[PDB]
Amino acid sequence: VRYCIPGERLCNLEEGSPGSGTYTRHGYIFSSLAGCLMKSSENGALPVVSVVRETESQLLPDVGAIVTCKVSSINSRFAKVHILYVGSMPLKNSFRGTIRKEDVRATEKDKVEIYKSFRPGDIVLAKVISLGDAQSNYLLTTAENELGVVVAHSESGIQMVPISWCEMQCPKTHTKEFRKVAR
Amino acid sequence: GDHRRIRGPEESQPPQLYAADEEEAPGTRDPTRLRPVYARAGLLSQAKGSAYLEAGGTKVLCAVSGPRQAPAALRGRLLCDFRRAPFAGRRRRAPPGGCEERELALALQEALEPAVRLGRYPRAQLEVSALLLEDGGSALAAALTAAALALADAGVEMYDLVVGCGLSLAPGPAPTWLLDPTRLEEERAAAGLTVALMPVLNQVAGLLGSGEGGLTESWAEAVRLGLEGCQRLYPVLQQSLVRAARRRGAAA
Amino acid sequence: MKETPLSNCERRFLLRAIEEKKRLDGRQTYDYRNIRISFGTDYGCCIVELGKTRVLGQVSCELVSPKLNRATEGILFFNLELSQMAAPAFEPGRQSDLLVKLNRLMERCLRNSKCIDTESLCVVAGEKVWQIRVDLHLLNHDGNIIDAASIAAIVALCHFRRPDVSVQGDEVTLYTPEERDPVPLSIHHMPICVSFAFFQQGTYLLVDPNEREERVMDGLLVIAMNKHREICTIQSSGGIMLLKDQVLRCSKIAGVKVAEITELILKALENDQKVRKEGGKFGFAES
Amino acid sequence: EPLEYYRRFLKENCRPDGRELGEFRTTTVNIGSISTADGSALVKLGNTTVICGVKAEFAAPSTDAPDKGYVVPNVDLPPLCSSRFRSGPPGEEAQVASQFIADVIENSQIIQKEDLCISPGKLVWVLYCDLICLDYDGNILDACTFALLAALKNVQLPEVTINEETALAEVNLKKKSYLNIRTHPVATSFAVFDDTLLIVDPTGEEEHLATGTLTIVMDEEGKLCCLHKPGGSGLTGAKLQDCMSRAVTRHKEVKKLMDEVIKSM
Amino acid sequence: TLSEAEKVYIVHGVQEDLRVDGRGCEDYRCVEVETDVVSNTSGSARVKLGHTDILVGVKAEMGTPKLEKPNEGYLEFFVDCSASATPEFEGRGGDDLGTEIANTLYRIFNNKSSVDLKTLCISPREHCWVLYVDVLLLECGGNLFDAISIAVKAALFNTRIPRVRVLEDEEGSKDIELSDDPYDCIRLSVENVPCIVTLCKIGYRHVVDATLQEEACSLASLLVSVTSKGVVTCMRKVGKGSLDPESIFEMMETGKRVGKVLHASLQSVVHKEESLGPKRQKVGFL
Amino acid sequence: ARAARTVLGQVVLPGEELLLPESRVRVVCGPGLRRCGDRLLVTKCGRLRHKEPGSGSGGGVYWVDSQQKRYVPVKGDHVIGIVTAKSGDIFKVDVGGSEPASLSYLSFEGATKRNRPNVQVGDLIYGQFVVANKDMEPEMVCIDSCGRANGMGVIGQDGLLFKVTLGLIRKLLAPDCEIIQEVGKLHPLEIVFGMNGRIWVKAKTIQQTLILANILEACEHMTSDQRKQIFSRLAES
Amino acid sequence: MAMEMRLPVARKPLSERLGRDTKKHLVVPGDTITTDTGFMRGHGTYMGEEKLIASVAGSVERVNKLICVKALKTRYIGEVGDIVVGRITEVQQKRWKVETNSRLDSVLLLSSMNLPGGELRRRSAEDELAMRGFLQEGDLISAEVQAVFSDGAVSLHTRSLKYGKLGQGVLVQVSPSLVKRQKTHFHDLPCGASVILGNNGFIWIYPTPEHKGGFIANLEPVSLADREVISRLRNCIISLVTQRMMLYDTSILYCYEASLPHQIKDILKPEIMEEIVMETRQRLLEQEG
Amino acid sequence: LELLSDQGYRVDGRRAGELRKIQARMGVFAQADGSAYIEQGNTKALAVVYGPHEIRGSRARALPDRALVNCQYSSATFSTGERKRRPHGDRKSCEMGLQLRQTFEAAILTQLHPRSQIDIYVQVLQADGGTYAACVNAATLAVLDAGIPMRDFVCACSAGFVDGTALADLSHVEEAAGGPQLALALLPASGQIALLEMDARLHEDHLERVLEAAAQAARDVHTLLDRVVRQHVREASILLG
Repeated sequence: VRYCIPGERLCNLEEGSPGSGTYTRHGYIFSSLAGCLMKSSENGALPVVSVVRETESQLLPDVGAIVTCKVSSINSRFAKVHILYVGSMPLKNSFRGTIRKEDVRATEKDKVEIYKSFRPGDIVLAKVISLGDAQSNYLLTTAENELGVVVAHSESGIQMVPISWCEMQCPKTHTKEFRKVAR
Repeated sequence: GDHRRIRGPEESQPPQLYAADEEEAPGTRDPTRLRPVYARAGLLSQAKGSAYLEAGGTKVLCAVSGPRQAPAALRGRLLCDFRRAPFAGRRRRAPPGGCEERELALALQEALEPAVRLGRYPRAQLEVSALLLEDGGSALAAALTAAALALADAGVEMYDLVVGCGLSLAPGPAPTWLLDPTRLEEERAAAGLTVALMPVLNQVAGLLGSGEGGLTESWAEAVRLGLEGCQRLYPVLQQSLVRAARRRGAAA
Repeated sequence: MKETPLSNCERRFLLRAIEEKKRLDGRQTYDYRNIRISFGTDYGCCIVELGKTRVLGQVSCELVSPKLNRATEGILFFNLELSQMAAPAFEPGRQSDLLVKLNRLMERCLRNSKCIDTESLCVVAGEKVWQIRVDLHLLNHDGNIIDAASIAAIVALCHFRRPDVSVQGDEVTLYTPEERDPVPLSIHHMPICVSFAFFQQGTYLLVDPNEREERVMDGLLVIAMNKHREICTIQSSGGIMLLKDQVLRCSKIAGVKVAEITELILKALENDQKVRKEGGKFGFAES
Repeated sequence: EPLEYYRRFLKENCRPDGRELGEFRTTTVNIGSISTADGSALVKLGNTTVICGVKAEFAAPSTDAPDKGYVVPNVDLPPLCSSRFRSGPPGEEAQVASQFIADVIENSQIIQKEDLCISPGKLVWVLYCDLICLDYDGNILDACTFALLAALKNVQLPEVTINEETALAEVNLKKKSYLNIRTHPVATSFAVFDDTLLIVDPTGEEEHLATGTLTIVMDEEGKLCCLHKPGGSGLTGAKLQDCMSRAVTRHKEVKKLMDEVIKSM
Repeated sequence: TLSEAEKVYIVHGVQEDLRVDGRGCEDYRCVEVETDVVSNTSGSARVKLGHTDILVGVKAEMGTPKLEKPNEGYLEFFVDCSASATPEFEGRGGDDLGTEIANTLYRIFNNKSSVDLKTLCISPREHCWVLYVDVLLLECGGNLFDAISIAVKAALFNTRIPRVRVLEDEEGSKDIELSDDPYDCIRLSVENVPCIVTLCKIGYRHVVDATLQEEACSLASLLVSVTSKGVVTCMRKVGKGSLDPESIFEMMETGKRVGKVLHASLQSVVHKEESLGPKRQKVGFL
Repeated sequence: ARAARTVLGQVVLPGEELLLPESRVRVVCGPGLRRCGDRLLVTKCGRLRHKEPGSGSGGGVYWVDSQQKRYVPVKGDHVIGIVTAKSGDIFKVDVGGSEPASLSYLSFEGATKRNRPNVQVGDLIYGQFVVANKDMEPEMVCIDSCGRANGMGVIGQDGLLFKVTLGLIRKLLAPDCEIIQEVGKLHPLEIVFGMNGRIWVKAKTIQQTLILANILEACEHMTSDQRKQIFSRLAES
Repeated sequence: MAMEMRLPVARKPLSERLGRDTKKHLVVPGDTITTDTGFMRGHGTYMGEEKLIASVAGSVERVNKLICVKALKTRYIGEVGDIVVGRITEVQQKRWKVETNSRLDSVLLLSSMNLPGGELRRRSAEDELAMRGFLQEGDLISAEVQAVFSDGAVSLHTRSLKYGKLGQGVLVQVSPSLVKRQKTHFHDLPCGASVILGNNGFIWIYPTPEHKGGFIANLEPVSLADREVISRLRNCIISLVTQRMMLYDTSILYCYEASLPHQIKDILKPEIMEEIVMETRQRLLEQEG
Repeated sequence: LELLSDQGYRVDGRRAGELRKIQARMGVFAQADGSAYIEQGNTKALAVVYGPHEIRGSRARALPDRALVNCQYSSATFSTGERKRRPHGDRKSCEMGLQLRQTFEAAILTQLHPRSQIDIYVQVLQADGGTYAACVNAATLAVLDAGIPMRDFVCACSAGFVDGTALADLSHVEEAAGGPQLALALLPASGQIALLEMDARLHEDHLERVLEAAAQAARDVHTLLDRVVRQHVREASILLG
């Protein structure tokens, strides 16, 4: 174990290659961060050196993921969300995703309707597909019956229970709201 | 009258100007000397990165509010706000300023843009915020070093660190270049200078100067002397960063 | 926020009703709306409301070191504020053009016309002089301001009274309104603006336009006048091409209009003084 | 799911940090850390931090009260405190806190303005007390007041004289004089959740997700200088007497601290 | 701005000692100097350096001296970076460059040996002269600082402060006595007023009068302030790039030589013009 | 907190809770009411009012006849609008609320890609909402669900559009109004009432239109004197 | 080295050195063109009270029945076949936004730019993302107009591979009313270089290659004997324009041939400028007639 | 000191009905799309017109019907003998901006350059009276040099009233005297006024006089300007070929 510094060299190119958090100058590699270095080794025997600030080391929500999020804004077209838990490990770097209109139910019917599936201020979980290019807009999908809304607060302040596929109700009083209930 | 601050008096002059005495002069010392330095990174909590540096009566903070959305056009930016606390210096100045704060801000930006690599931080602006709690000599150099520490702490990428150093000129008959001076050696001075470099690749990043006088050779000797001083200072900052990283490893 | 847009229907209807010489509420072109002048309890407050446009005016004094160029005469500080209650668009620091033009116009009109006596309000020539500021505030915005702002500033500056002062050499003694009776100001003549609005490049002209008429007008001619037929200011805005006879006629109109407004103002002040001389802290005049 | 996550601790009579709903965090000070200033005081409550520098200058008084030496506070919440602030002029919180500090200075009467007049009608001191936040983890008013008081005890001023021949005044920066302060106002904060749950010294999040806030300044001789109650879910005197008691306790504690410090110099 | 291949062209040109204007790396261009443009001022000047046109006014007013230095007066600088230069300046966008230039101009004159201010004092602590310099930008075609400096110096040389006797009297009554001899107005020396010199580094070679197209191609620029003797008052560095420690020395030597040449030429020119007289007709903006 | 039946014609003020009698019978909370548990919180000052369906099972309905000016996008309300702009397929129209509503180029009666409608910026419209909610921008339409514009679409031109209070409309559209009936005898006309306080009127000449608009914007509290006065004026036009 | 200062000399107006007494019809706003039965108006005029009133400063031109004006300084109005040189300013998701000396922001649709070689199938998202990595913001394109929209903008394209993106070269910005409307703006001169003369005021000057569409950057050096020529041409063009004369093959070639004695730098000093321009003008005039 | 000697002369040495020799030029700054310079006595205005170009930071203000005129004013510090600061941002320079804007939006004939900025800029180097009209005229010359269509020379000037007579093209002296000064700007061809500012007390029957006098002064200014412009156009065309 050794902590490095944004100026110190680490190794010749003949003794390693830059993986991340580094750069190269004439016949040498040079760190670029205050953190811990590590030289991994492939079966090829040529090491890959890298430097990491393990405070928030790295996370990556891949395609076949299951990520929770919070519904902030909505429209007849799409509903935007914020990423909180990628699996079960939270990430203070809250990424921002989107859910399309048709990409809401496995049946893919156009009859779907956002205001009857989602509402602003409720938590869902979905599957990412596209990372995005400019703003890294994750596009999430809920084309599955064990997906979508899990917790949802009532008209004003009550938490409801998922009775059926597109129904939810508050336990104190009685009122049938409409969502894309999960499971 | 400012309507965003408390109603004070129109004007207010200090008492010193009403004093009657010949203030004490420092005298003699080892020209190639450096003051004792206390540099620590990781002071502040609510900031992604922060650093604190004390050298004599000099006391400086710097914080780094990290990337905040706002090729050669999709290239990062860093905007720096230098700011001396109204309770530093013999005289008081309203918080705003508008004369030297901005000059020193330009200096910091011109000395940081090189070290920092902004290709890896596109479409983003790093808000660097320096604060001078007490002025006791070389200030802009302390600010460069503190901003460098804060950046390296927040984990922004770089090419090398930034080390500053301030010099002055003795107005004696045999004028010698005074290294890392005090506010007294600096107000009783003829010329002043400030170097800042990246010691690994040995490249200046931003310098500055001024003079009641001088000449080519003198300025050159000053430059090289400040370079040697910055070299002799680098290890302190190195150890500080290592220490902060160890404390982080300990916290988790 | 923003002002709701204007439909082409309303625009065309207005232009046609102008062609046919028909206003909306039911008045002619050479007529103002019922202007009311109401007073407050403190000498120097006046609420003047023409139709729906209400404007408030306060007048305050101070003693301060004068400016070297004029060590004999005092100072005067205008200011008009467009309160967000006047209309939505009047966010702070956004509608700056309107503020600038109104304030410059009012300053010009009152100050440079020498309406009050900046000399009478001297106390120590070189050290301490008075300082009269006047703050106008726009409460409801339905149409014509300049007229309202001016009537308010004038009713105030004619319904204001200073704390009396005694002097001997350099010894200056101020006193309170309860120890002596405050002294009024010194006016020479009361000017109040008059606003004409041009429609269809100059063909038609209206007086005291409402808000819609201001939205479908191309040009605005302000004319300041007195009861003695003395042009104090005139201004053309809106990027419009008028002529000579137009300004001549507009001036012959402003004459009568200002005469009448002045009669009213004087009646209002008379009634307020009468009331306070009988028990009562108000004063009211109606067009 | 922050609020829910927080009620869980609240109902266990605790907090997610280890505080028993009625106690504060590590309180510390540092006096005289700074030479360029007449008075200096650093305060920090765990992560929260504040620093006051008080400078002294001359100025001409008003005409309504010639024998009044001005005391001008100004609070600065620079962007390095928290990201909720941006480079530019002062926002709203800084200005409110400034007015709070000033209201305190004026009502507690810790200092007699008359004790700052040298030559009435001609000169009088002006104490520019500039406070600066450096970590806004929460409860910045308590820290500001406490640092102000600390530095305003540290401050020792010179002595001046008047010469009729020169018609001017001279200073003696060698001899000096401390500054007498009568009252020792301490501030105690509270955060009121939905109806009846009052937590003391609320940090950042606890203030973000709260229904109301409260602050109470409690002079030593069983009196109050300010009850800052900006909005909230409501309170009855029964949920207020308890806060006043706790404020008295905090007064005792911090006064002992400050005495120990000024005596350890 | 401009592309990358143009930058390649320009940098290889410099490395080859040629430039689009077919000039070397130590060659300014014809700078049209003029003086006594405006009349209401106590001094004035104008410069046209290639495609940068600067005007400079100088007003000698009477004001209170500075408490820390009552034995002499002071220079103040304002800089109107009129949007007429490039539309990207407005009531708020030019303050940045104006402030930068003004701070520089101050830093050039915290020297105590440039303008003998002691000669600008009438009655210590009571009255003094004050030189309000007002720079006014009208184009931006590069080498801006050098032209601004040349204008400051030409305006100073062309400055005519009147003689005034401020006589004290009892009971606080003050009187100023003029000299009705506009031909008998005093003149401040400029044998030390320095010229700025901007060495921009391109490739591995340094260049003077860095035209815009070449500024965009550069990474650093060392500003020097030289006097006709050879000393170096100020030494600033500007650029979003780095700079080696050795090249600094070459830059400084070149600045020294160029300053010598510049001051010689300016002195000769302005002596010539002062000789001619009103016969010159003062062709300006016509 | 008492006797919903005893204050069915009284002035209720916000904060007031009122409770209703009973196993029970379904009821409905009006616009100015709100539900707190099994009680009704009041949210707006108003002369409370009640109604029951002709049947006996429906229970009842409650509300407050609150007067005001600002409008809120509600569902199933006929509303005038002012096209503010067009973005590609959909053009945004103003209503007088928080934000501008949206139409679709193929919602008007009989329109497709090869047959677009004539809607120009500044044009005024008489539509109704199909999604009016606090969480989503409101979309409106100028066609009944069956597929025919039963009076919807662009208004037209050559009229006066003014604005009045909402309670004034809620009253005028009543089948037992006297003013709007008496006007059908003096001079003809044709007018659109929009539930957003916005009214459109047309007649043959213009004097008549103006007299009519003044009446309407004043008819909330007109005196018999002014009543017959303006009636005589219309008779003399 | 060499520095020189000099006072400003007063102009010599009226251009009497020529002595032409033109046979044109100059006008200025407010001037009344001939008012007759049904005369059509063109760019540079308007109508008022049955009276044809000028709108711009220049000479009037009466085509068979159409009355137009030909101002002396304008910004490039869009034609339909005119070539053009353009500096890019923005990269929108669909296209590129380019800067000509025009009253708006010219447009190059992603559909227009030719592809590497002739690999033409169709445009997909991969091309939409290469939309940047190939045509960087700030680069230069030598195109020809495709069409002009009703809003004033100009959509331009690239007919063949002779067009597209440009090498390193050098550039000048002049007024667009100083290039004769003619054919073959693309010249390759015997001097050792080549030149492109936009119907706008953007002239490009590049060394001529030996092989004979910008899809590769040949960022190689340039022989001194081919950079000195380019610099001389640049200064000669600036000279020509400073004296307000037209600009095309023969003009630049003859100013070149004139500026060989006078070295590569001393031919912007107004005296040398003027004498070179006079020589060129006189010899053109006398040889052509 | 005096304004109207009993003989009819002024201080400067000119009668009431005449004015001072304007000396102008067109083409000062080449890095722009239009420039001018004028000295209407001691005054020295300087105009610039960056042509109809693109809007950046669109900020939803690009009018789709017509063009967007943005005119900025500036009075240098050393203009007056009394040095001043904050030449921009003041409450007077902005009024001048408004005035110029509503003038040139009237004249500049924007219906042909929709969604485009016409950026006008004015700097006053020296002021000795008549500070608005000089700027109007310099900006006019600029517009013309930029080939921007415009209905007519928008010619401006000032008049005043002294000793029962009307003066034309006031200077600073009688401008400081406080007498009525009426500045205006009209289009000669049609006889229409584009702007009419005025500031001081005077009777009404004494209005037509100063009004027609200012108008006639503006006509003379028109003559001088148009002679300049015609010289310029002639020289340019001759140089072309």
